[PDB]
Amino acid sequence: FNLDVDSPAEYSGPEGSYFGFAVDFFVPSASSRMFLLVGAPKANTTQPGIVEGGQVLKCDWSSTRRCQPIEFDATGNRDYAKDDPLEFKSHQWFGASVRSKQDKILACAPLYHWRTEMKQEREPVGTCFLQDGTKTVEYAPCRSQDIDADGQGFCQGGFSIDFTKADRVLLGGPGSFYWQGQLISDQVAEIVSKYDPNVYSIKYNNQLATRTAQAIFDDSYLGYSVAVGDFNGDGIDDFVSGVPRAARTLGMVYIYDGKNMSSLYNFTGEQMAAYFGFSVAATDINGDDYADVFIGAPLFMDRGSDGKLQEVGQVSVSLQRASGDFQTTKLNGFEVFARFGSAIAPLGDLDQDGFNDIAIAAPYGGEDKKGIVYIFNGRSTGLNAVPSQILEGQWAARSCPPSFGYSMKGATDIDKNGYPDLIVGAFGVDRAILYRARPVITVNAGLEVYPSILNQDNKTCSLPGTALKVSCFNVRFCLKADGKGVLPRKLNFQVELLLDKLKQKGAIRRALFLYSRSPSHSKNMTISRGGLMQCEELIAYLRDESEFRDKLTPITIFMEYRLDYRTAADTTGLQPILNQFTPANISRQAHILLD
Amino acid sequence: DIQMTQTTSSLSASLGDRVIISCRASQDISNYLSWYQQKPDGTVKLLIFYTSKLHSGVPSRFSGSGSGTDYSLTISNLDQEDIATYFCQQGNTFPYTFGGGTKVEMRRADAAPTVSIFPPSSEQLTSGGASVVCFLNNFYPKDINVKWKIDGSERQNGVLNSWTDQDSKDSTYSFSSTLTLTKDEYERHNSYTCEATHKTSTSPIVKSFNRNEC
Amino acid sequence: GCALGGAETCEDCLLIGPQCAWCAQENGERCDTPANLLAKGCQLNFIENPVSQVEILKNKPLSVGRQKNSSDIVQIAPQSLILKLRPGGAQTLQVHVRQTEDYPVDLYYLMDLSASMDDDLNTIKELGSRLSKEMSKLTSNFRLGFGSFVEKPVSPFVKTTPEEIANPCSSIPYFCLPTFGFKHILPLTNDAERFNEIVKNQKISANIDTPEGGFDAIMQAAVCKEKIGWRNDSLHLLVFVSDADSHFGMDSKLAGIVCPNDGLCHLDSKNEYSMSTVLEYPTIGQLIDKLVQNNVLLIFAVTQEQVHLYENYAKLIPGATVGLLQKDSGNILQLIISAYEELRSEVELEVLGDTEGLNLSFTAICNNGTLFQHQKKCSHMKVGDTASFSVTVNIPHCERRSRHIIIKPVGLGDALELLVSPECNCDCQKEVEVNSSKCHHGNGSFQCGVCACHPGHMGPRCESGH
Amino acid sequence: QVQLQQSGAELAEPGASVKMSCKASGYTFSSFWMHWVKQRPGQGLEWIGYINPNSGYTECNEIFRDKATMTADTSSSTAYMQLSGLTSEDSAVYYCASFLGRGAMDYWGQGTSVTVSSAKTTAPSVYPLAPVCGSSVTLGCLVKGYFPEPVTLTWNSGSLSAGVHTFPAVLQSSLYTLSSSVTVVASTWPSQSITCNVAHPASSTKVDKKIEP
Ligand SMILES: *[C@@H]1O[C@H](CO)[C@@H](O[C@@H]2O[C@H](CO)[C@@H](O[C@@H]3O[C@H](CO[C@H]4O[C@H](CO[C@H]5O[C@H](CO)[C@@H](O)[C@H](O)[C@@H]5O)[C@@H](O)[C@H](O[C@H]5O[C@H](CO)[C@@H](O)[C@H](O)[C@@H]5O)[C@@H]4O)[C@@H](O)[C@H](O)[C@@H]3O)[C@H](O)[C@H]2NC(C)=O)[C@H](O)[C@H]1NC(C)=O
Ligand SMILES: *[C@@H]1O[C@H](CO)[C@@H](O[C@@H]2O[C@H](CO)[C@@H](O[C@@H]3O[C@H](CO)[C@@H](O)[C@H](O[C@H]4O[C@H](CO)[C@@H](O)[C@H](O)[C@@H]4O)[C@@H]3O)[C@H](O)[C@H]2NC(C)=O)[C@H](O)[C@H]1NC(C)=O
Ligand SMILES: *[C@@H]1O[C@H](CO)[C@@H](O[C@@H]2O[C@H](CO)[C@@H](O[C@@H]3O[C@H](CO)[C@@H](O)[C@H](O)[C@@H]3O)[C@H](O)[C@H]2NC(C)=O)[C@H](O)[C@H]1NC(C)=O
Ligand SMILES: O=C(O)[C@H](c1cc(F)ccc1[C@@H]1CCC2(CC2)CO1)N1CC[C@@H](OCCCCc2ccc3c(n2)NCCC3)C1
Ligand SMILES: *[C@@H]1O[C@H](CO)[C@@H](O)[C@H](O)[C@H]1NC(C)=O
Ligand SMILES: [Ca+2]
Ligand SMILES: [Ca+2]
Ligand SMILES: [Ca+2]
Ligand SMILES: [Ca+2]
Ligand SMILES: [Ca+2]
Ligand SMILES: [Ca+2]
Ligand SMILES: [Cl-]
Ligand SMILES: [Mg+2]
Repeated sequence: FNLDVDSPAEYSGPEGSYFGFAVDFFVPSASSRMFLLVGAPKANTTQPGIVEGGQVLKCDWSSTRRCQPIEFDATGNRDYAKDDPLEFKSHQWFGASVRSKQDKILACAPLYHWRTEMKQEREPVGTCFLQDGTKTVEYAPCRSQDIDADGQGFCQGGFSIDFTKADRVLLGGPGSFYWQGQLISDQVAEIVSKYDPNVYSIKYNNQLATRTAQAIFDDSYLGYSVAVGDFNGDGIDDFVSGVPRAARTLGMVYIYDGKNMSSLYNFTGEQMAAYFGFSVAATDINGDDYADVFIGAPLFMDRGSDGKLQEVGQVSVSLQRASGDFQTTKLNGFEVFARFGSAIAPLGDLDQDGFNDIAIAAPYGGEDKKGIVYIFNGRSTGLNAVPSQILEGQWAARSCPPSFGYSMKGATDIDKNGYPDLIVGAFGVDRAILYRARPVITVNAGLEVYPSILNQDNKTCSLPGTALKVSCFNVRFCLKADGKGVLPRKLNFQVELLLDKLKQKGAIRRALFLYSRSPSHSKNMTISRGGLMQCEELIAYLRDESEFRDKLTPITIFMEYRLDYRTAADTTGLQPILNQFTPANISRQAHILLD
Repeated sequence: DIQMTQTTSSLSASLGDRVIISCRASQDISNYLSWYQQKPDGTVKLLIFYTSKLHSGVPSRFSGSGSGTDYSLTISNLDQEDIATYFCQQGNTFPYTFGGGTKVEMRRADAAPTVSIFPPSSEQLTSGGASVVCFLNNFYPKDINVKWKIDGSERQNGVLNSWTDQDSKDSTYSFSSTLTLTKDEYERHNSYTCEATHKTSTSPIVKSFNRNEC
Repeated sequence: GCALGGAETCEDCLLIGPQCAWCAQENGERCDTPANLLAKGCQLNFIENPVSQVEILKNKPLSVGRQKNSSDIVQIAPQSLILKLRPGGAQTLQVHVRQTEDYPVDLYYLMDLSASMDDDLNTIKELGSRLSKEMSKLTSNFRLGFGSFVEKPVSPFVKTTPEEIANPCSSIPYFCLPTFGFKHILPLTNDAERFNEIVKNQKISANIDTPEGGFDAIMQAAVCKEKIGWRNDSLHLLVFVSDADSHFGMDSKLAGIVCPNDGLCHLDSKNEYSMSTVLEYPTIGQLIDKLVQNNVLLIFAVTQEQVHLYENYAKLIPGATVGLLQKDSGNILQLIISAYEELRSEVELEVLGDTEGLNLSFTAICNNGTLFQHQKKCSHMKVGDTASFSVTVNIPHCERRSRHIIIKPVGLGDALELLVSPECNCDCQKEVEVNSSKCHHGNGSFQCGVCACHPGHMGPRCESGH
Repeated sequence: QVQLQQSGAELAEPGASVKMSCKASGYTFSSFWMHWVKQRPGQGLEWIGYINPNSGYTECNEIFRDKATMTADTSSSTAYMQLSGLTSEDSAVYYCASFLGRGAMDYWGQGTSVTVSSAKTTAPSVYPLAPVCGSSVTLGCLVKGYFPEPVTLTWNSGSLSAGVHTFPAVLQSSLYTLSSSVTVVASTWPSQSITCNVAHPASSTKVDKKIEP
C-alpha cells in the first residue's frame, strides 16, 4: 500500500528493442552505489555484423537516470571456416534473462544458435555470459556434443535463470530432449575457472542436470521458469521450475533437490491449457522461515455469475510446512484476458510489518492494455487475498502491447530508506519504472466517553452564554504514532469528531458539543514518533426531550483522524503514509437512560 | 584416410634441451592436429589441440605450431618427466588417424654392457630342454645386436630376446637373450657362446662356457 | 418481514425485497407486503408496487416443414422480448426451438499437412465428391472449402539452415514444401470437383516438434468470414483434421513471439496467415470467444493418441465435438456425417451479450410435456421436433443501463433478442411536489407520502433546523 | 578431476568375444562423446570409433565396423565396448577417451589389455641361474612356461632392488617366459644367500629358488 506512484523513476530504451523485457537490481559488493539492470533483447549493438543481438543496460538511480550498455561481448560471430560461421548472434535475444548476485551478473541469449563442428547446422542451444568484475566468461551448458532435438541442440539454455544462496547458478532450457526441457545447475566457481575460449563444450565438474526421460514427457517445457528455495530443510536452496505443457497441458511445477537434482515434490494444474507454470516464485510469505511456492496460470478460465467461462488467470499459493506437505490456495485474476499471474515478484517486506509481500502482474489489464500490477501483503495465516495496492501503466504503444508488468523485481532498498522497492518493466513501450516504498506510520488512537449512560433529567452543565440546565458528558480522544526508517520527528494530524453520526441526513441529531453547539468538532494536532499518548478533552450535551422522541437508538461518538502527508516529507521527497491495516476511524456509543 | 607420419621415430635429448617433434599429414587438415604424451606405463595425456592450444593442466613448456600439412610439437626446458613417446593426431576428418610416434630418451655418455652367460639349470635339464641365458645390462645407446654361437656356428633359430625400458637413475638399457634347445641337442655340443656387438667397441664382447668343463 | 432497517424511501423499500410495497399519505415503516398495507389502510389507488413483467415484441410462429424460401424459416420463437425486472425478482421466459428440415451447411476442411499426413492426402482424393453426395441427401445447400496448416515457420519449431528452409525434408530425402503457418486455399463452394482438384495438388510440408500450430489456423478460419466465405443463416462446420497436439498461447515465446493474438483476420494476398511469425498462438479462451462470436462449430477429427486431449478441449468449447480419425483419414467421411447427424439431433441454448452479473436458470423440456431436465440442451430428437426451454432471469441489484442479450441455439443464426431493463423506481417518485405545505412551509418536498427535507432541516416534516 | 576407469585385463579364446567397461567421473557423461583407441604391443595408436552416450549413435573406422560394438549406460556413466570374433590381431590394449571437441580427446583411461590365445592357465617353472665354475657377480632367474600374465618376481623378498633387471615377458610356444638378473658385490655371494621369489596368482603359485653354485 506504501509504494510511491505519484513520482516514480522512469527509464527508456531504444524504440523496438524491448527495453524492460527483463529487470533486476545490481548491488556491487563494496557497499557502493546501486543500479538497475534492464534487458533489451532486440537492441542493436556494435558487434560487427550482428543485427538485434540484444544488450543489458546498467542504469544509475537518480544521479542522472541514465542507462549505459554493459559490455558482455563486443565480438561478432566466430568462424568455423571462411564464410562458415561457428555461431549466429543476430536476434539471439541477449538480455531476455538477467540475474544479479552481489558482484556477479548473469545474462543469457536463449535464441543464440551454433553451427557445430561436424556439420553445418543452426541449433538454438542458447548461451549466457557471466561477469563478476573485469572477469567475463561464456556459459553455454547446453552447447554440448548432444546435438539435435533428441539431444540438447534446441535446448535454448538460459531461457530462465536464478542464483542460489550458495553461489550456484540455476538455469533452465525448455527445448532439451524433444522439448522435455532441462534444468542445469553449475557452481559459479566452476563456470569461471573451467572457462576456455578454445573449448566450446566445457566439462564442468559437480554439474547437476535433469536426465532424458521417456518420450511420453516430450514437449513439456521443463525450465520454462525457475525459482529457488529450501524445501527439505537442509539449508541448501532447491530448484523450483515450471513445466507448463506437462500432464497433457494441465501444467506442472517440479521441485528438485538442490544437492543432487533428485525429485522432491510435484504440483499439477487444474485446467487444460491454463499455462500453469508460466511463472514461479519462492518466498516465505507468512513468517515461519519456510519458503512458500507461488505458481502462475495466466490463462486459467474462471466461471462467472452467468455461468460463462472467462479467461482471467490464476495464481496458486502453497505454504510449506515442516511435515513436508503444502497448504495451497488459489488467487484469481480480476480482468478478462489480462493474464493475471504472468509475473510474480517477491517484494521482501514492503510495508515492514514483519511479513514478506508479493506483486502479481496482469500485463494486459487496465485501460488500452496498459497493464496492471497488484500488491499482496503477507500475514501469519498466509497471503492476504485482497490486493492492498494497484499499479497502472501510463504508456500506450502502436506495435506490440506495452505489457507493463511482464517482468518485475523487488526486495531491494535502493534508496536506503528502510523499505524494499520495486522495478516494473514494460517492453512493449521500451520502458522500465522504479517504484519506491514510502515509510509506514503505525497510529494508535483512543476514544473515551464518560459518563456512558446519560440521564436527560440530570442537568449539571450550563450552555455558552446565560443559558443553563443541560445534560452533559465528556469526550476524550487520543492519538499516538510511531514508525520505522527515515521519518521526521514531528507529525501534523487532522482529527475530526462527530456526535450522533449514525443518524442519516434528515434525521434529528440528539447530541451537540457544548462550545460549538454543533455535532462536529475539528482539530489540528502534533505528535512525535514513539511519543506518549497525546490526548484532549471536551464536553458535549444532549438536546431537550421535546426536540427528539428517539431515546432508543444509541448515540455514536465518531472519530476520524487524517494526516497532512506533504509536511512530513524527506530529502528523497518521499512522504510517509498511514498504516492501511489499522483503521483510521474509531467509535464509541453512549445510551439514553430510560424510566 | 589421412596418413600421419612422424619421420623421426626416436630422438635423444638432455635435461633443459629444446625438443622439436615433426608431424606431416597426407592432406590439408586445417590445423585440426593434436599432440599426446604416452609414458612407459601406458598412461596417455593430451598436451596440444588445434595445433597450438594447451590443454588444461599441462605445463607451459609444451607448445604447438604448424598449418596445412606440416606441424610440430616443441618442448622447451625438457624435464625428467618429459621422457615419453609423443603422438600426433589429425581430427579434421574421420577416421581419426595417429602418427607413428616419436620417442624421447635421455642422453648419456656411452657405456659398455656388462654381459653374463648362464648354463641351463639342472632343474630344467631333468624336464628335458635346455635354455642358455645371456644378460647384457647397463649399456648406452640402445642399439645392440646379439649372436649365438654354439660350436662356431650361428644358430639363429630358437633365440628369444627382451629389452628393458630406459633406466631412470642411469639412462642405460638392458638386454636378455635366451637360446632354448632340447636336452638332447644341448648335450650333443660342448661350447656355448653369446656375442654382443655394441657401438662402444669395435671388438664384439664375447662370453662363453664349456658344458663338460667346470 | 420486509420492514427491516433502512427502507425509509420508496426507492429504498423496493430495493430490499422483490415482494415489498410502499404506502402514501397514511389516511414509520410503510415498506411491507402489499396485503399488509391494504390491511392497514393503504388504499388501492395509493399503494405503490412495481413488478417484473415481460413484453413480447416479435413472436412469429416456428416454421413447420421444408421451406422453399429462406426468409420463412423460423427456428426460434419468440424472436424479441423486453424484460422489465424488479431488483431481486426473477422472471421465467419460455423459449421454443425447432430445426428446419432443409438448412444450408458450410464445411471448412482444415487439415494438418505435416509430414505424417502424406498418407492422409492420398485417401481423400475424392472426399469432396463423396462428402457432397452424402450431404445432398440431408441438405440442398452444401458448400465446402479447404485450408491447411503446419507450424509457425520460425526457430526453434523448424530447422533454419538454407537447405532445410527450402525443403524441410531434404534430409530424408523427400519433396516437402517450406514450412508454413496457415494456407487458406479454397473458399466455401458447391463445386465439389474443385475441392477434389485442390486436394490432389497438395504437397506436404514438415517441421521438427510434434505440437502443431493449427490453433492459429482455427482462429483465422473462424474470423475471416468474407475470405473463408461463411454465409449468414447456415451451419458452420470447421473440421480440424490432425494427428498431433496443438501449440497454444505463450508456446511461441520460445521463438521470441511475445505479442498476444488479436483475434483479427490476417490473410495476405497469397491467402496466408501473415502474423504467423508475429503473434502468439491463440489461447483457448480466445478461440472460444471468436468461435461463439462467428457461430462456428468445431469438429476435432484426431487420431486415437490425441482424442483424450482434444475431448478435454471440447468440454470447454461450446458446441465442439471430437471424432476418432484413422491414421490415414480413411474414415473422415463417416466422422463428418456422424457429427452432422448428432448436431441435427440436438438443440443447445446459448446466451450471449451483457450477461455478467446476471443469475440464469435453465430447465430443458423435450418430448412435449413428458420430460423435464435442468439443462440447456435437448438430445435424441428427430428433425422437426420442438425443444422448449424455461429461462429464468434475475438481476441482483438495481442498475441504470439496460442489457442487450441474445438467446440462440448453438450453431444456428436464429436468435431471440432480449432487452433487460431495470424497474427499481416508484411511480410516485416522479411527482416531486417541491416546497410543499406538507413539509413545514416549503422546508422539504413531498414525494410518496413522506417529506424529503431540504439541507439544514431535520425531522419527519423538516420542522427542526441545523 | 575427470577420471575414466576401465575394467581389468580380458582373456579369451579365438573366435570368442570380450566386453570391457569405462566408467566416467568428474563431468557429465551424457553430454560428451566417448572414443575408443586400439594399441597393439609395441605398435602405434588405432582409432576405432566414438559413441554419443545419450543417444547411442556410433561411428566406427571402416576396419572395426564388424569387429567392435559400442554401448553406454547413462545411469552409471559407463561406456562399454564389445570385441567379437576374436583373433590374435585383436590382442592389444584398448583405451577409452572422452571427446574434448576440436577433433581432440582430452581424457584417457588407463587401458584394458586383451589377450587372445588357446592356452589355459599354467604355472611357471622357476629355474635358478648360477654363473659357471671379480668384483661383482651377476645371478639370474628364469621363469618359463606360465600363463596368463602377470607374474611377480623379487630378490630376497624385494630387499634387493638396485642392481636388478627384470625383463618383460615374451611369447614362447603360446606361453609366457620371463627372466631377471641381479648383481651384487662379489664378496656378498655366496657368503649371503640370494633367493628368487616368484608368484603366479592365476595358479596360486609361490616359489622360492636359491642360487647355490
Ligand atoms: C539427495 O540428497 C538428499 C539430501 O542430501 C538425500 O536425502 C538424505 O538421505 C539420507 C539417507 O537416505 C538421510 O540420512 C538418513 O536420515 C535418517 C533420518 O533422518 C532424519 O533426521 C535428519 C537429521 O535432522 C537434522 O538435520 C535437519 C536438516 O534437514 C535439521 O533440519 C534438523 O533440525 C536436524 O538438525 C533429518 O534431516 C531428516 O529430515 C529429512 O527427512 C524428513 C523425513 O522425510 C523430512 O521431514 C525433512 O524435511 C528432511 O527432508 C530426518 O528427519 C536416518 O534414519 C538414516 O540413518 C540416515 O542418516 C538424510 O536425512 C536425507 N536428507 C534429506 C531428506 O534432507 C537423498 O537421499 C539424496 N538422493 C540421492 C539419490 O542421492
Ligand atoms: C514428479 O513428476 C515427474 C513427472 O511425472 C516424475 O518423473 C518421472 O518419474 C518416473 C517414475 O520414477 C520416471 O519413470 C521411471 O523411469 C525409469 C528409467 O527409465 C524406469 O526404470 C522406471 O520404471 C520403474 O518403475 C515402473 C513403474 O511403472 C515399473 O513399471 C518398472 O518396472 C520400473 O520398476 C520409471 O518408469 C520418469 O522418467 C520421470 N520423468 C522425468 C522427466 O523425470 C517424478 O518421479 C515425480 N516425483 C514425485 C516426487 O512425485
Ligand atoms: C536494428 O537495426 C536493424 C537494421 O540494421 C533494423 O531492422 C531494419 O529496419 C526495419 C525493421 O524494423 C526493416 O524495415 C521494414 O522492412 C519490412 C520488410 O522489408 C517492411 O515490411 C517494413 O515496411 C519496413 O520497411 C528493415 O528491413 C530492417 N532490416 C533488417 C532487419 O535487416 C531494426 O529495426 C533495428 N532495431 C532497433 C531496435 O533499433
Ligand atoms: O510433423 C512433422 O512434420 C515431423 C515429421 C513427421 C513424419 F511423419 C515424418 C517426418 C517428419 C519430420 C521430417 C523432417 C525432419 C527430419 C528433420 C523432422 O521430422 N514430426 C514432428 C516432430 C517429429 O517427431 C519427433 C518426436 C519423436 C518422439 C521421440 C523420439 C525419440 C526421443 C524422444 N522423443 N525424447 C527424447 C529422447 C529420444 C516429426
Ligand atoms: C447478414 O449478412 C449481412 C450482409 O449480407 C450483414 O450485414 C449482417 O451483419 C449479417 N447478419 C448479421 C446478424 O450480422
Ligand atoms: Ca534443500
Ligand atoms: Ca512460509
Ligand atoms: Ca509485509
Ligand atoms: Ca526503498
Ligand atoms: Ca498419416
Ligand atoms: Ca510443430
Ligand atoms: Cl514421408
Ligand atoms: Mg506433424
